Amino acid sequence: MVLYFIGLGLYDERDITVKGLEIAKKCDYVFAEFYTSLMAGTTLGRIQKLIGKEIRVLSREDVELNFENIVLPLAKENDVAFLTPGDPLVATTHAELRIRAKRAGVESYVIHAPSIYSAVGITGLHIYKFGKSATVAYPEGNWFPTSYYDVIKENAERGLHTMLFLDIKAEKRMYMTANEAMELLLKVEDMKKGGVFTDDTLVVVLARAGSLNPTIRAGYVKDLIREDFGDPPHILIVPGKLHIVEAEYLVEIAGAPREILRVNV
Amino acid sequence: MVLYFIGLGLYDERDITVKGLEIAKKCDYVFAEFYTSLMAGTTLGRIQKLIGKEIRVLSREDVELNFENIVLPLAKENDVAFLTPGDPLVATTHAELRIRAKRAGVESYVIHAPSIYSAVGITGLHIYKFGKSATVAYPEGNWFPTSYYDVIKENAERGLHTMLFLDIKAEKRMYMTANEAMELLLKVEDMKKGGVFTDDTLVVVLARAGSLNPTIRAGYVKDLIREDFGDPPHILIVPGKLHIVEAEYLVEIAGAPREILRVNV
Ligand SMILES: Nc1ncnc2c1ncn2[C@@H]1O[C@H](CSCC[C@H](N)C(=O)O)[C@@H](O)[C@H]1O
Ligand code: NA
Repeated sequence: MVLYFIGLGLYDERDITVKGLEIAKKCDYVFAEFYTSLMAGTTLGRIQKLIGKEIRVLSREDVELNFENIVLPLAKENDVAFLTPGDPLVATTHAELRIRAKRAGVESYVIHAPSIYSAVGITGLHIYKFGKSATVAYPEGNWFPTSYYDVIKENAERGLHTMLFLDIKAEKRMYMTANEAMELLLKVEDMKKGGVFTDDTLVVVLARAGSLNPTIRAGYVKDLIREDFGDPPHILIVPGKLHIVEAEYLVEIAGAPREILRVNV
Repeated sequence: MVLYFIGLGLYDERDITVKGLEIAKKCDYVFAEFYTSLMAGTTLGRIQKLIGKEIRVLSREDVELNFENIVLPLAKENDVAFLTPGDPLVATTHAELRIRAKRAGVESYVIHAPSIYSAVGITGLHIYKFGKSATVAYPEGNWFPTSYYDVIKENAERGLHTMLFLDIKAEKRMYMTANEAMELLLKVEDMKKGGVFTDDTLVVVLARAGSLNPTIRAGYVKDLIREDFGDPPHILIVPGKLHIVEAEYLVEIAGAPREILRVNV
């Protein structure tokens, strides 16, 4: 009679919370999805060993189209868990799943875990200064989407930071690197010419948040566009004007050039 | 000879991640602060029991003025942990403490935990749609903070949601309720008269996120301003333009007036 939405956290199998783990262990059935994102520092087998439960993986279709036929029926007479990377209900379409549960007469509870939305705080950028967020998608065929560029423009104009999710092909295990994101934005800039993203724009790259050894790099596009930030996934952030304390952190912790202490403050 | 910034999470001692617990258990010294937020479902005793260590609680003054004299010295010959509610770097100035650690020649690591910043996902409002955030601070003497009003205005003009962290006076054991925040906002509206926050404004209240039964309520200020949302902590949210599915969730899960289902595109 109960469905638990449990977050797996940021990077590896130890990023789930104590509460999430213990609840998952008490559930009769455990489902999970890895299409919104993947857990780069672990594997399905490792997650299964930790929880001590067989984990049934669901595709995007399984969830978006058949959540009520796959998961909810079992939640009617059993305790069921639905695992997702990060914090549950962060992914745009997930909240609606709770409405589906309600409609099926199924109780649902949310067990939180770390999300990249809050983990980006490790970049030293103040959380309150983040504006609307967006996702950088690849142009394809006769389609060249550029809304993420406008998001950066509107946030920066108001002195706000912009966190950018990069394209991911979960099934194909293909990720867009920060380097690729930068090249794309420069391309959009050449077309838009709004002076939003150029070789002189200061950016921050965050890779493997959650790991004990994440990669946090800050610098101008001209110098970072060909740098190696390691394995994906990568998060690209275009900061708005910096508070001196944010700049100092980027210099001391993210290897930013001293230059930002005068140029971007 | 290392320092760990470990978040304890949203509500109780089990909101810590497995990673954080296992690391906290093996630290020689454990410090913590409980002035940046409130963990309404646990006690220092329960936290110490879980980690199996005596915890030295520090005041805002101990940290802000003496972190380098109290904590860092021990981090040179021992493994030390600094625990905080929620995520250690979210809506705190703790990130700067990493600079102090570095300058003191002490390596530091950050272990994230669920944060209220991402926990807002449980309100059904798309997290990417949140704009600049703000804090509603208690007026003091002749000083009456009002900047948070302009933040709501700026975001609303852009159709973005506004998350409002609420004030806290740990030493006085005072935690601002959503009701108090609404009263303060109405007073600011009277002064500025920008039509930003009135009795007809739709707001969402999230209380005690992290608990199994948090209070999630949506409605007009006139109807919620005197409603009991249970014990603190609380956060107040002023949504911007709603997507149909956001309104549906607010009605089905947050008990919002069915009339908001009819969005004015
Ligand atoms: N469980 C919870 N439920 C509702 N609001 C919460 C909350 N935890 C924190 N807050 C809100 O955030 C304020 C503290 S700001 C510090 C936030 C913390 N670092 C984190 O990561 O969550 C509180 O005064 C309150 O308004
Ligand atoms: Na945000």
